[PDB]
Amino acid sequence: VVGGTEAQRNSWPSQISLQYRSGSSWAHTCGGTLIRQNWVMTAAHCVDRELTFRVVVGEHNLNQNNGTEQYVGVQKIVVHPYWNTDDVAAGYDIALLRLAQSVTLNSYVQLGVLPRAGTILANNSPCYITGWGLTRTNGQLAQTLQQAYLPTVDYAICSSSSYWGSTVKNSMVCAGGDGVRSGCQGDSGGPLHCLVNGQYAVHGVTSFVSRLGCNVTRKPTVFTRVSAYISWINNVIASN
Ligand SMILES: CC(C)c1ccc(NC(=O)[C@@H]2CCCN2C(=O)[C@H](CCCC[NH3+])NC(=O)C(F)(F)F)cc1
Ligand SMILES: [Ca+2]
Repeated sequence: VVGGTEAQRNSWPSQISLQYRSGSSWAHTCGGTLIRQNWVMTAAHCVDRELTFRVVVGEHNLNQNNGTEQYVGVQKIVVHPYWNTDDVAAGYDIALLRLAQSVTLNSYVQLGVLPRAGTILANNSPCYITGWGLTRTNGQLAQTLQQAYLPTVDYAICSSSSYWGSTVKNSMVCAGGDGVRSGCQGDSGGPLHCLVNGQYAVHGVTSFVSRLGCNVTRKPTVFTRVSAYISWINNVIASN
């Protein structure tokens, strides 16, 4: 997250860190959202490489013991049937990970609230992006979970020429674009939390930024619109 601030430990309890095994250690690659005790939602581009993955829930500082972490293996990956690695701009950047065990819920580990199917946010709706990604374009990962206020930019403005044009589809949410705050590499797969009827719900899965940089004026961070995939999510949970 570029232009963020450090989050409190208990503010975003559905946030997970998706890590892969690197030698004898584990490295953070992507965010995700816990949606059932044994299911995580993330971006399909995060699991394109056939690596050994684990999920950490109750995480706050990547590099030091918080006393709240639970570490569980990924047992099954289900990416959307229409995902194409060679075209993230086509959409369908979403995958569901079945965990090897059920995690225990407590004040650090809670399920993410999903929107109702078809829900579209009005322009400039208040949302927060959270993650441990790069704090600058071509920078380094955050040690502690970061958050930034990222108001939505509706489809009509975001698909205009001055912004993303044709690259953004209606199956996506755009948020930010002020040149200061944005998602950045390592935030992918994580939540865009938006306040709807007094409740924060996860309306976006972070998908991409400009190849020119993370915080680029009129290139908002783009998210998979979760409310476009509610039937698919439920059909995968109910059969696996
Ligand atoms: C035009 C469309 C196909 C397109 C639009 C933007 C990009 N973005 C990029 O190439 C930038 C710089 C490196 C990582 N990156 C990205 O945007 C990658 C996901 C893209 C996967 C591409 N196969 N995601 C992120 O960095 C983020 F911010 F979500 F955490 C790539 C392609
Ligand atoms: Ca830790």
